[PDB]
Amino acid sequence: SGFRKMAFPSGKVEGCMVQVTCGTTTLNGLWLDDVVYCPRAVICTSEDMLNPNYEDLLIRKSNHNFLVQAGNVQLRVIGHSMQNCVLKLKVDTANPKTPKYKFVRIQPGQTFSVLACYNGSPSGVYQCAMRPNFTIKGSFLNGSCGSVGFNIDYDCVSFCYMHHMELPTGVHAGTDLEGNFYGPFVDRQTAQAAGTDTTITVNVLAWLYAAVINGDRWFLNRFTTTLNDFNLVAMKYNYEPLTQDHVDILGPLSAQTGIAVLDMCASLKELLQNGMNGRTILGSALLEDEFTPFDVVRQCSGVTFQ
Amino acid sequence: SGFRKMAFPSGKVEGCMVQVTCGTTTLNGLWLDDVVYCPRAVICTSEDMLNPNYEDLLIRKSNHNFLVQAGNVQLRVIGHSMQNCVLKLKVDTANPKTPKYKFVRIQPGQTFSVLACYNGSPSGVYQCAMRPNFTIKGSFLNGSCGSVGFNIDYDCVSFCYMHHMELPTGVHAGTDLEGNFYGPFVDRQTAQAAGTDTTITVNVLAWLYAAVINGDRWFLNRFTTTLNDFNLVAMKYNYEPLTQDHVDILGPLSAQTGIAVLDMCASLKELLQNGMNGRTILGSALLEDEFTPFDVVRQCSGVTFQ
Amino acid sequence: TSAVLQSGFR
Amino acid sequence: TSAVLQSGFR
Repeated sequence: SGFRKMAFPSGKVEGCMVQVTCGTTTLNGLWLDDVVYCPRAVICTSEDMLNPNYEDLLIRKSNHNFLVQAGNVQLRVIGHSMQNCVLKLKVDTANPKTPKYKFVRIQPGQTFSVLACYNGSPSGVYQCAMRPNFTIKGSFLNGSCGSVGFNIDYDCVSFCYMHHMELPTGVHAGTDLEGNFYGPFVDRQTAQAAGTDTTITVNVLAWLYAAVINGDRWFLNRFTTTLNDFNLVAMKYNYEPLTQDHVDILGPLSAQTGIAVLDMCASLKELLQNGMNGRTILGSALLEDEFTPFDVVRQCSGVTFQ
Repeated sequence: SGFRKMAFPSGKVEGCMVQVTCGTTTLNGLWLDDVVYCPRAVICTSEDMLNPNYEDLLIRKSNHNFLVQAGNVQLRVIGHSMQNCVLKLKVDTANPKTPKYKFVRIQPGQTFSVLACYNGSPSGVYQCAMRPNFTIKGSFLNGSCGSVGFNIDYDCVSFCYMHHMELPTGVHAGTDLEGNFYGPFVDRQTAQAAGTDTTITVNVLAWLYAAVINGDRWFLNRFTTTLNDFNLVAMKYNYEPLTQDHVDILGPLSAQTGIAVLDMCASLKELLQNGMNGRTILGSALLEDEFTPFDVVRQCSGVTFQ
Repeated sequence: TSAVLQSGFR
Repeated sequence: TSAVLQSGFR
């Protein structure tokens, strides 16, 4: 029993974190095989950051202008190239701790674990979701740039996020591991703002199913709803439209609990209209939307507390 | 910016997790140097669990009655002994991944990271607090017994919790790494219940300071309070009494924000009396009490967003 | 109900 | 305000 914001064990990623320094600018890199991946922002100084031309800044660099440190060992850079907003630094040593890995670009509403890192040293791990507006509500300070987000499946680390910047609202923006930003953001210190965000409806429903699995049914009701009638209510509360694909993805959780997906939607509609009445669900007074249906199946018992 | 339930990087602990099997009963062990630590509940079968005599059950066992597996390598047990409610299994191989470590018995209200494990395989990491009633609100299924809780400081892992059981309220009970339970619980499947719990006041105050550090002041007021006048309000809301030691521990956070400790108590008193008025603090609609003052300093900027 | 020792089966 | 590239100083 119980239900926590649960991150993946971070050890396979900790073994890949290095420090990349160009001049006085330092950040984190990801050392996989003989390549170190880091944000291209490492080649800027404070006077370059409002509108850097990275192609022009990079051609002025040599391999020996990049200092890469893994713990206390220094890694020699023998080649470099820019791909989108990441640098790929070829080093003379393959990382012996390289896990089985993939690079994945996730959809909004998906979750991942973040290994917050400073000066190449992991400091903490927490769970995040990619918001519908393609920001994440992380916890990052200066020096965190290059920290990575990931999921793990059968000892394969799927890297999906590399951290770059903080927006004026205190939320965070970054790239996939090929250097493509999530959302419309660019890696320069300009007026940028996260677009209006919405609540991840399919995740809220998955979390309601988790509450039922763990033994709580107070929020259910005897009603049902059509998918269209639900979305007209969801839209007025700034919830994402629920699609038939979302309904199918909630299939396994609906089967385990005996609660039809559209019946849980009727429960959610009532929670949105009535509030919680000073009650909690899985220890939260708000509707939680950063657990995917996969996250619930991974953590919850396969046996419902009936 | 941002503020998350942040666990310690788990890699140093992942390298220590093994599987311990006695007959048909299996659970997790902690492999440090040439010793494997696990709950003594591993030597019981379903017919023994209501009132086992562990001393009588253990003398009927030989070293070869214990099967220890680290990944796929089998470790040979060359000695065994019981200490309180843990078994110490001497194995023929010292763990080459043994981190620098300590065993610590924590006070209630302290936090730690939990590496949830099944069949010796880490499955997830999350942050917990030791409740004032000496339970933890973990997330554990059958097979999790032997999972450990820990803190890390300068590459030293301080193990403070080994998981044993789930109480009828769905909260969890376990031991320090010497096998002494936290709270009045015993490792047998009997009528046991967590005592009445309270809210960790010093942690709520630390979290209010974190909210100020990150730029939010809406909940402050112009009042102050005496320590005694605060506790008379705190007691009626089931909050722990705040002591002068707690006031001193909040010293650094009070200095960084310029908010006297007793002034934040007056803010908390008003929040308890008035509620939140449909507002949130650091993304929560409830007062959060599972961040220590140390947790806040470790995660937050040293520079207040003024 | 009773406390549950959360050992596994094998 | 402006976005902030959260690199470190050394």
